[PDB]
Amino acid sequence: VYSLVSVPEGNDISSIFELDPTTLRGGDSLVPRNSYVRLRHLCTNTWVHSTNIPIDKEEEKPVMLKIGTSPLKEDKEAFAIVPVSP
Amino acid sequence: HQLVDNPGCNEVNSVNCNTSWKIVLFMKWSDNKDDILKGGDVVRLFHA
Amino acid sequence: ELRNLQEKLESTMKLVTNLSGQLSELKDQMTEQRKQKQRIGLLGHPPH
Amino acid sequence: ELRNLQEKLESTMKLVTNLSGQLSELKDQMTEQRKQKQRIGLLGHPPH
Repeated sequence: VYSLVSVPEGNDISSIFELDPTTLRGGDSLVPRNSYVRLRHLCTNTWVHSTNIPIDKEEEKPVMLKIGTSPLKEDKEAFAIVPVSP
Repeated sequence: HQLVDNPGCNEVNSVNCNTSWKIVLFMKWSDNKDDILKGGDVVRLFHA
Repeated sequence: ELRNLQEKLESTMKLVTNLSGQLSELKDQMTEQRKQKQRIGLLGHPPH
Repeated sequence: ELRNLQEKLESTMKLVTNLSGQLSELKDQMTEQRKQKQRIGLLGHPPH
C-alpha cells in the first residue's frame, strides 16, 4: 500500500491504475494527450504522493528519491502526461 | 526452418504452400487521432 | 410573417426539446455510470 | 437568408436529435435483449 515498485510481469490486478482529472470531470471524453492527471490505485483505493526521503542513505547528496501512496486525496501531486512523438 | 543466429525464430517465405493470416484488431479507425491518449503511446510522466 | 412568428414559437418549443436532449445524455451518464460501476466490480476489488 | 441560416442551425440540432434517435433504439436492443434473455430462460435451460 506504499512505495511504488516495478513488477516483472503484469496481468495481475496489483498493477492497475486509474486516473481522474484535476479540471472539470467527465464520463468518457477523449483524454486530450496533455492533461494533468492524479493517479489512483485500484486494488487498494490509495492515491500516489511524493515522499521526500531518499532511497540511498549511504552517499552524500543523494540523487534517488522515494515515492509512496497515501489514502487521502490532495492537489499537491498531479502528474502530467507529456507525450513524445514517434 | 529456424534462423541460425536467433534460436527462437522462423523465416517468412513466399512459397506456394498454404497458410492462413488471421486479422486480429488492435486499434479501430478514428481512434488513431493524435489529440487523444491512446493505448500504445509512449509518454514521460512529469510531476506537476 | 405569420410563418416567421410560428417559426419563433417552434424554436422555443425545440429549445425545450433540446433541454430534453441534455436530459437524454443525463440518462446516458446514469447508464454508463452504473455500467462502469459493475465493470469495476467484476474486474477489480476496491475497498470502501 | 436569416431563415436559411436558422434552418442550418436547426438541422445541426436535429442531427443531434437523431443521434438521440439511435440512442432510442439503443434502448430498444437493451429492452429486447433482456426480454429475449428471460424468454430463453423460461422456454429453455441452457448451461453456462
